[PDB]
Amino acid sequence: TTIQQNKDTLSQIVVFPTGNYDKNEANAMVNRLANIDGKYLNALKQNNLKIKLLSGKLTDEKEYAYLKGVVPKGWEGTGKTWDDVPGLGGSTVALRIGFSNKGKGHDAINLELHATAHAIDHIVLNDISKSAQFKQIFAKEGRSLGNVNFLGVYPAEFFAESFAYYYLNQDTNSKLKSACPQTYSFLQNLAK
Amino acid sequence: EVNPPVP
Repeated sequence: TTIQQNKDTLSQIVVFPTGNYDKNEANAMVNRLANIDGKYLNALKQNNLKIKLLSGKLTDEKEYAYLKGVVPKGWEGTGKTWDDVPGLGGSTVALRIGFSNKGKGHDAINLELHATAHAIDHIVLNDISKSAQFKQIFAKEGRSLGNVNFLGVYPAEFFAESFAYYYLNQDTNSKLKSACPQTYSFLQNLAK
Repeated sequence: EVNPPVP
């Protein structure tokens, strides 16, 4: 099955932490990532993009120590810094095990899909969220998924959250189709 | 580049 293939592809991309961690939940996070279209996963593998699962704070990792005390873009006024943020995506991907669900230090529909969508946007699709095509779709529908002061202002964030809705499960996929039809069709064609 | 989740 395609999901099995995607899980095999992910076995070459996911990095598990050393020490004690929740192995069952880490597997659950991988299983949810396996719903992403294989074309994107294969491209992540080809670019040697690693999806790092973490048992501690992001900024405890050497490569993110420079973000200690830094307030993420769009997080102004939350009183939180990258030290408190459970996931990160872009040129890399890093995710705290156990914080997948909405409300676990974030309000994304799913942490690992949102973060990985950033890496797909930036690495695989050469920042398509900044393209003129997407900006026109973002201008119309970017305030239709809630969190309008964040998703409605940053097209890369609207892309990542829409991507997460599309691939998390059938319920969120349907919700995106109803709320953001042009975005839905855009993602549908993106995978062709 | 780095991007956070939804606050």
